[PDB]
Amino acid sequence: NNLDSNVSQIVLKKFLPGFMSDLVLAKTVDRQLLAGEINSSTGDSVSFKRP
Amino acid sequence: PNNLDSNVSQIVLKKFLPGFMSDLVLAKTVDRQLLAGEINSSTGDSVSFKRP
Repeated sequence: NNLDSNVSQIVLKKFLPGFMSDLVLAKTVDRQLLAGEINSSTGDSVSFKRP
Repeated sequence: PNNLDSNVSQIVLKKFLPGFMSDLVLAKTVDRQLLAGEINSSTGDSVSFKRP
């Protein structure tokens, strides 16, 4: 009868897994042309020529 | 309050973007050796080949 004070409420130190997404578009778009071209001197924007 | 747009310059890089084009198969397939070099100064503007 009334043994509640003997036991204690415990929370385990385990995190349940969640939801994750995948990334494929960032690895396919071109990144070599616009690589470091925007500097302190260049400013806000940079431009490329057209054929 | 800061207005630093006159400390920089607008730069146009020296690179060209790709464009478009098409393939050529009709030029390669048709015959070219028969008519090559036959038309010259002494042949006017036409030359003929016989028939079987």
